[PDB]
Amino acid sequence: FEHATTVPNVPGIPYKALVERAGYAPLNLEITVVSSELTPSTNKEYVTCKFHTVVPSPQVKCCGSLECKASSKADYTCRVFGGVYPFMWGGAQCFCDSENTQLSEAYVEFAPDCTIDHAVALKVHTAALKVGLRIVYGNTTARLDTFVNGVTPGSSRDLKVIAGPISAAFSPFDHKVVIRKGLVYNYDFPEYGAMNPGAFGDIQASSLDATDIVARTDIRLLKPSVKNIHVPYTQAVSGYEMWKNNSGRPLQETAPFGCKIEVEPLRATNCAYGHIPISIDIPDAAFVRSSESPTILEVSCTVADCIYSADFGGSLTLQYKANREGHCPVHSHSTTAVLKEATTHVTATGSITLHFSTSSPQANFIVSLCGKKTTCNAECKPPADHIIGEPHKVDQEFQAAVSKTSWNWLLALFGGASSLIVVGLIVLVCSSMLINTRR
Amino acid sequence: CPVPLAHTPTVTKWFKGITLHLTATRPTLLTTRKLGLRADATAEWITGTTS
Repeated sequence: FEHATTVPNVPGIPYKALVERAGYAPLNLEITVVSSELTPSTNKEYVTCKFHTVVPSPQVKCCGSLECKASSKADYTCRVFGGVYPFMWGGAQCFCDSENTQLSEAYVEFAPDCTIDHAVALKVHTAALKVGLRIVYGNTTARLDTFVNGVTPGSSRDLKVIAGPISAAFSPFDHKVVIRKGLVYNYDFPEYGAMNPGAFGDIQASSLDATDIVARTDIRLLKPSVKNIHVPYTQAVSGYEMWKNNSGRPLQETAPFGCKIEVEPLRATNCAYGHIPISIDIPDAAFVRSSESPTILEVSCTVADCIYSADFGGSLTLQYKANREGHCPVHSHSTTAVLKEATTHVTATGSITLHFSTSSPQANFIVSLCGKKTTCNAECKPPADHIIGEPHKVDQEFQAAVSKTSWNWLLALFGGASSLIVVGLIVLVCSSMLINTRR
Repeated sequence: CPVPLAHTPTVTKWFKGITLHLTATRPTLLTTRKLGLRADATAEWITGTTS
């Protein structure tokens, strides 16, 4: 037998439903989302870190000239200066006070500490949401991992299920992402090759060992003024470090919907948002026909004190009369009240106490026992606490969210005006008919 | 590496709201976020005792 439903995607909250197959006895169905994993598809644009500004040992053409070559280092920078006449600890280094050129050379490579200290730039696309479900029907309680897309079926032992598509697609990752040492950030890093000095991603490469590293750090060489040989240079600060300081908080503290971010691969677990349509083919073997199940004769509902809170702050009692000892399923046929227990051992005659939670100020909801329906009427007080360590297990609607006292006052106040305008129209019509008849 | 564990905060509840009394001899990070459409993410380094 195939059943369709729409389960709220809130990990840690059972959802209960009843399947009433006409031939068979009613069966319970409680569904829990044990875990979710929203994982996107990503491609690595580049990696970046602190550049090491390496400066090759300078060469001098002692009484001649030199020309700047065209190398393929990262941010490669070469200049030639005129007569320098350098000196060393050994002493003078050349024999021409003029035309004693020097060639200044500098470029960058990855710092030796970049192996651990580096950042990866990724792009994300549409993310596919995968869910692990624990689903119980009657006694069976198998689990299963499935993809929530509306197409791919999550075949289990025999329980077949299709889920989705998600009611509202959502992705915590913006279009561009950066992942550094576990932490995730949403930074619109500049594209590959578009290095700008002094900002994030000033040096980029396809991989740590890749030799085609490209960078633009605005390095510039100056004329050596002191007569000791040395090459001076000034360069913008490492934009990688600038970003590290101005990073802001990571996404583990900023992703919405209470989502716990994890890496390797990039993913978003336990993310509570939207509704998941689930269609499930429960096998008929677990079904039991009503000729063998106990059909109860008479049940009534008496509700104790109740309170509307996330916790199970409501209690009630069922006085029942049935025809056999068995395992009838109990259920709530309202969206604003959910019971705790599902199956109760039922006798020929007796009573059962149950717990429930509601969101509505009044419990005005139908309880069903093995198909027999009875209306519970109650009046739940406001909760005494202010904060709980549990999530609210049931949504709060509008219709069953105002007490019948308020409802009666509102309906009286509106019905007064409605009846008054109706009576006024009727009076005008009647006056016209009386004038016409006695004219 | 070992890292310290801050003094456990004292939580005072109130209607749609909480109050953390905090004590931290050294700068401790406090990070809060909502579980809805808007993160409303907040970060603050706190020293001393405050609310």
